[PDB]
Amino acid sequence: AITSVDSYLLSEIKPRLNTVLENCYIIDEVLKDFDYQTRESFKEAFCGKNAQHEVTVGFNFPKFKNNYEAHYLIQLGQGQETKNSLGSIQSSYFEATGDTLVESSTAIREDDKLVFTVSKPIGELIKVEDIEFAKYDNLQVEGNKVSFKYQTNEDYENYNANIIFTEKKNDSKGLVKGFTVEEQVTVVGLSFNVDVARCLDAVLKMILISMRDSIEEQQTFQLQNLSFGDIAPIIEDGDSMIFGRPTIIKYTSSLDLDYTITQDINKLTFKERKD
Amino acid sequence: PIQDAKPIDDIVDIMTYLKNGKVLRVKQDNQGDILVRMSPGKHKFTEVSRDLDKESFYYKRHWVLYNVSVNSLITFDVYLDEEYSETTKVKYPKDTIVEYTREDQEKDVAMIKEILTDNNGNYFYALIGETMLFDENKLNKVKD
Amino acid sequence: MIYFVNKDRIKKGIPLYYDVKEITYIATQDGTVYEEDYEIKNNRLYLNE
Amino acid sequence: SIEKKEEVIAHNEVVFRSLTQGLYVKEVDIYSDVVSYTKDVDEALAMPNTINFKNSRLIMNLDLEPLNKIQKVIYETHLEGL
Amino acid sequence: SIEKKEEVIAHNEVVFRSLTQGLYVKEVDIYSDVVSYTKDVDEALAMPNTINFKNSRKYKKLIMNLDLEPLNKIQKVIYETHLEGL
Amino acid sequence: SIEKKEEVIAHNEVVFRSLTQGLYVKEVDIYSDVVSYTKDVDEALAMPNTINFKNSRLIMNLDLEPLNKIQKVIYETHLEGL
Amino acid sequence: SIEKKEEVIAHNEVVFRSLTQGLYVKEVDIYSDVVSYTKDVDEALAMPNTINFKNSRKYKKLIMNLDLEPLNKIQKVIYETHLEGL
Amino acid sequence: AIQSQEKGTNQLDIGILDTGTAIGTTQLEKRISYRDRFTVPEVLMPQQ
Amino acid sequence: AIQSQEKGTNQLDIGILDTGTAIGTTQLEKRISYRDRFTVPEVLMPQQ
Amino acid sequence: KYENHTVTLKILMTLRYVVSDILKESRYQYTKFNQPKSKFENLPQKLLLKREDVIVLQDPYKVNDGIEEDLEIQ
Repeated sequence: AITSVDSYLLSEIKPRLNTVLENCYIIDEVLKDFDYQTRESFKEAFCGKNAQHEVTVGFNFPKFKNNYEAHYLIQLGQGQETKNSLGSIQSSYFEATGDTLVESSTAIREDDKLVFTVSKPIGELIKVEDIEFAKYDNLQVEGNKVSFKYQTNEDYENYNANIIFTEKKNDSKGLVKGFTVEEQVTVVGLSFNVDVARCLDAVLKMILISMRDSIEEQQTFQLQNLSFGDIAPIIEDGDSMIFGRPTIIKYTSSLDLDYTITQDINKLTFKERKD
Repeated sequence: PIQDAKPIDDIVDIMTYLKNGKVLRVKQDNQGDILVRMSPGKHKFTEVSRDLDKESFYYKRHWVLYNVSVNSLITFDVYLDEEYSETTKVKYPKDTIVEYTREDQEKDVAMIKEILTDNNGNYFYALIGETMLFDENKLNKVKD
Repeated sequence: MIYFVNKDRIKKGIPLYYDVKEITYIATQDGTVYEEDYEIKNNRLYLNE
Repeated sequence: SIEKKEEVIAHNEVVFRSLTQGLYVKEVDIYSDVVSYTKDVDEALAMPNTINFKNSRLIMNLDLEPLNKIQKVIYETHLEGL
Repeated sequence: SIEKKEEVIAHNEVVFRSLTQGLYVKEVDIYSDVVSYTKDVDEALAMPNTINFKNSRKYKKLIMNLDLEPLNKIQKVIYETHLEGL
Repeated sequence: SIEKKEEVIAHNEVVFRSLTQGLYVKEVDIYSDVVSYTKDVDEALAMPNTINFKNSRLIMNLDLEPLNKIQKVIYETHLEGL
Repeated sequence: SIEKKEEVIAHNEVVFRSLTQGLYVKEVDIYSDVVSYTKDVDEALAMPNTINFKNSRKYKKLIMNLDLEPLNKIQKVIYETHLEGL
Repeated sequence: AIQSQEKGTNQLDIGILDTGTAIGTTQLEKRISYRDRFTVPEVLMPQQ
Repeated sequence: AIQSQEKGTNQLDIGILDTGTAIGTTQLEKRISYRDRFTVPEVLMPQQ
Repeated sequence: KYENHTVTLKILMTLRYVVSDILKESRYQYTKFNQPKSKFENLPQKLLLKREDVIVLQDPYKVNDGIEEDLEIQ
């Protein structure tokens, strides 16, 4: 599962950034340090659902024009290998497993059990929110649903819960081969007005923090290391310069591959020496 | 007989069909077939599409403007697109030059204009400047 | 120029980079567009659903 | 036709609506009395529709229409013949 | 009482079924002629059919084949909100 | 003429072919019943042609022609006179 | 019953035999005249004769020599598939 | 009208590459756009 | 026709090397290709 | 016959250009002589072109006219 860090940044940034700019209360917390003049002018421009101006994000070397009033620019950056493992082995699995998901569900009333239903086959369960199923509950999984017994849990026919689970594909057990990669990626905000750039960079730092709690970040992209450059004129051949402070993001992740095993031993016969 | 082709003779009819908005199909010589159309809406102008296949859930026709000339319309063959049959499976199409032997066993060149068939697929040809029918074997294609 | 439409830009109206005097050609995946579906006010573009 | 379908209930919750204005509850005070109202049906203040929650505190205010709310999300596939 | 209904399309691709065999294609050769068949919609050969991919070229020799029956496969998610009084 | 030659048998295996379609087996289900068929002779599902394997499971399906398959690879050299 | 037959060429080179001695050349001098002989095809002097190397120059004075008998040596591998019923 | 038709060739690690340059003069009332395209059927160019 | 026949010589670590340059003017209807080759038997060049 | 071989060719191709930059873009004149009134006209632009070698597209599909070339009339 080769990880495209650049795609992950875009997937996380685009929704979360829109949400942050949507409300004003969060922005005030973010821009608490800045002076009144810069803070409100930025808020007057981009903040709120009724903002006429809008921010954009894209990758480098596009053949079209970007909104140079305010824009996030990304470029892939360097990559390095840091740590290996014996035989390049990472893990062994009895089931072909995909991504790890979080889903919300409501308990359903069966005869002997209360069951939750999920959009896909459960495979490996990880956690149901704030439930410590005892052995007498007899927690078990079946297809796309998870079940626990009804008795002495009868108040919970309407229980509303979140579920963390994995996507199951096949029963073909296999090994993992791969290593760890230390990758760096560059991000920069652009504007023809320096004050906007500083506000824009500060907004970015917050959502990077929020990404530390994300499922993908916690499981796949770990050990953030942020580095900020000096504010510089990106462009000078024009009616006015473009100013932007580049930032560098570092990640640790695994470049993994699945190796499938077919040599399943089932029979075992003992024969003594003829002598 | 087979009615795979229904060519339009009068350009006035073509314009009338265009006013009705029905799509046309215009043949070209040693070049791809084309479709023609009149634009909808306030402004009326001719549009063209290089997509021949039928509109479908997996296939959508692409239309663009063009300054089409009447000279192509008046000269080239034109058809209603939906009524057109893709091919007529015969050895020598219409307007194809062949060499044939006349009734007195003297050889002359001719071009073909006929479509007749039995219910088994046996085809016959009548030559320009001729009356009786000629078989697939009797005719011989004239090389360019 | 090229712009991408979303559920929000459709209501607000597209903010154009350049200015405008008149339009020449419009197209999308569905093909061209006609005057009955798009309008421009104060250098921003509105489109139907 | 339908080749495969499944229905799963994401949430079951109780929502509070004012009887006079009809605006739903957005924010509340120290004792869950309303301080802000909103027209949004979904952004409205909501709590799980479970018996234990009721015993754990509808109770607090009079201009109060305690409404139940349920969410259905459906996964389906079709094979549309030609 | 249905309050809000939203419909969303997850995937949209084309699947080909053989009229006689009734199987779905899974693989093709260099000439794009069938190499294999499968009786599973989830494993069948697919041509992407989102808006950007329309009017393809990779499967012309496949589509023209009369024995094959193209099928438009669509996957959807719909959200239905309810209110049930007191 | 031939100056040196040797024949070695790379593989000996049993392959499964459908009696009706004539397509060979490509993939199978949990109990080795067929799910996919392929025209390829060599890509076809195959297993070693050994007695122990037979006792370890031809057994499973009826539209089934269990065929034997053998591969010969030959190394040879020639001195072609003038 | 032979089902599929494929023929592959591993090497193709030229080996020279002396008509009288019957030995194969193994070495030559500055003038390309013979320095040594060997009675082993695997150790004999060789001129590459794959397609790119045809029409060489290195052994003109050798080829013209009447006492020498050029021989075209070719090494092959062939794959033969069989079916033997039930 | 066209002038100074030039076939500049760069020999590189990636291979050989052609970066030609030329100067054109147009008619009246024609507005050209960046990355427009022209093609001259009459003129033929050799390649290997 | 040929003009500005030049014998540019570079003295290097590898040795001495000749990088000459010249400009040619051709006849009508002749299309020349990159890395084509010309040779002038009449003209002789000295070397050591 | 040429299953495993290297084929080499010499070829002729049609000339093609694309616009990289516009030089001396707009030139103007208020033409008034022998006119009902003043008129504005755009004089020729100059274009800086580059050849298409790294990416190549086929020649455009031009709509043909049925008129026969070199036609004699009477």
